[PDB]
Amino acid sequence: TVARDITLLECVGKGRYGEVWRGSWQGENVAVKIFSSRDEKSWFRETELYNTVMLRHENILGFIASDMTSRHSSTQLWLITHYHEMGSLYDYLQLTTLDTVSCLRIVLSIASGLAHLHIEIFGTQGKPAIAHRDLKSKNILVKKNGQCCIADLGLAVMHSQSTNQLDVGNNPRVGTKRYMAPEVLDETIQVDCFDSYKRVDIWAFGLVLWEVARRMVSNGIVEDYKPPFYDVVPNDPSFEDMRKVVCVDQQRPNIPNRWFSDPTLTSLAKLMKECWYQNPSARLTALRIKKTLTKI
Ligand SMILES: COc1cc(-c2cc(-c3cccc(O)c3)cnc2N)cc(OC)c1OC
Repeated sequence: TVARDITLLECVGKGRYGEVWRGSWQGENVAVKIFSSRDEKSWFRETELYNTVMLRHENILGFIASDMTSRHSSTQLWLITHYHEMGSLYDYLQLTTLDTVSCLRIVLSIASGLAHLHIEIFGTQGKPAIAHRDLKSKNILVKKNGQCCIADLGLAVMHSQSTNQLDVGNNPRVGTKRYMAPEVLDETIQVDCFDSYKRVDIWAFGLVLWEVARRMVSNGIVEDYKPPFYDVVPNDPSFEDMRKVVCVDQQRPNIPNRWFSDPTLTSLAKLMKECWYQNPSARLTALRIKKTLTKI
């Protein structure tokens, strides 16, 4: 199997989930995620999705192999993907500003990726409908051509129309608190309905729009990279922190004055605002966001 053939070179990321490494396979960089024991369900889910569904798409992180292996005399669960050397959107936004073309490229490729996940495709070629549930700038990678791809199907949920069956998996993992929709933070989300999970994705994608737009230059100026809600919650905010700010105080990220004098940024501000209605039913769909971005 593929695990045995990889040389781990350096660690590019670490958290409670485990670790991601640059390794070489067949003379190429690959990304290897090594799961912690506390997160083996996310390995199982990603492996399930990539193996049982046809998931090749320019804007979805490309799967190579999933593997079990031994190291230091214990079992490690590995997920091997294409390696993107520009790193995550999160890192990238910190190291560079964007022009209009670069910004729209980033946001259109996210929306294309997400539309693709959300939409059930029929036949011998296709795929069930899929919601992500942990969309954020750290789970989006930047490719050399300026497009992005969506990463981490660990929390993914599926629906298929023949049977109308919802598969929510079996993962105790929760999404990133910073990016939880209101109906998640207030725990009134209807867990038996596929559409609810789509709407949590849209809420999160709104925030990512906001994060990107800040780094687009207009009138020679930019805002510094910041995470959503930077001004009102601490680092590593609690569930209650976010509940107070999003649900109780009803806060939403501020739109800089200067966006309103640029058309690309004005379109983006309206889009992201309609990802952020408290009432989930009111939010734009991925396909609507994609189509609009294709107009600009
Ligand atoms: C975010 O979730 C993941 C990301 C990557 C990944 C990361 C980098 C990278 C490199 C340098 C800096 C930096 O921030 C990221 C490049 N290519 C990649 N594919 C791989 C993953 O599974 C193997 C993964 O879990 C799904």
